[PDB]
Amino acid sequence: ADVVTYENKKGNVTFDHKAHAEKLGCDACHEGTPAKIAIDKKSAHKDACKTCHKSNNGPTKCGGCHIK
Ligand code: HEC
Ligand code: HEC
Ligand code: HEC
Repeated sequence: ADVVTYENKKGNVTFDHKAHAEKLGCDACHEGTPAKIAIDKKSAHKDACKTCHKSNNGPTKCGGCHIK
């Protein structure tokens, strides 16, 4: 999908898949044929999400991802 929401206790995270793709291109996150990427607390706080944000305006602070 173009937008993915990860409902959770700390506050729902909205992942705008389309927006990220437009700015980075598919191979920024997908190796080979684009397929689903398992997202959980551990991956999100590391290489699947947070790590890349450390180089841009991307959110690294808790509230930048977790809203309410
Ligand atoms: C990192 C910021 C990404 C970029 C850039 C693109 N994709 Fe992605 N994609 C990413 C994640 C974290 C996930 C999992 C989302 C979830 O369901 O939790 C995905 C998933 C896909 C899928 C899987 C099938 C589906 O149900 O959508 C496809 C087919 C996919 N991504 C395609 C794709 C293409 C072609 C991209 C360039 C336009 C692209 N992605 C960029 C993360 C990232
Ligand atoms: C680089 C390879 C990235 C990965 C992996 C993820 N994100 Fe990202 N994110 C990236 C950029 C370049 C930006 C900055 C946008 C800009 O133009 O300044 C962002 C931004 C976000 C945001 C902030 C609000 C928004 O503009 O959408 C959120 C909430 C966000 N990213 C979430 C997010 C999640 C949950 C990811 C893993 C599924 C993820 N990002 C990966 C670059 C990269
Ligand atoms: C965006 C790059 C994030 C930042 C920065 C932080 N978190 Fe996060 N967190 C993010 C996602 C996409 C997820 C996965 C949700 C899922 O579907 O499983 C999480 C999850 C958590 C959780 C677990 C919530 C639960 O109900 O189990 C916690 C407790 C959590 N995150 C805490 C947290 C804190 C305090 C942060 C600052 C250090 C933080 N997160 C940043 C994405 C992102």
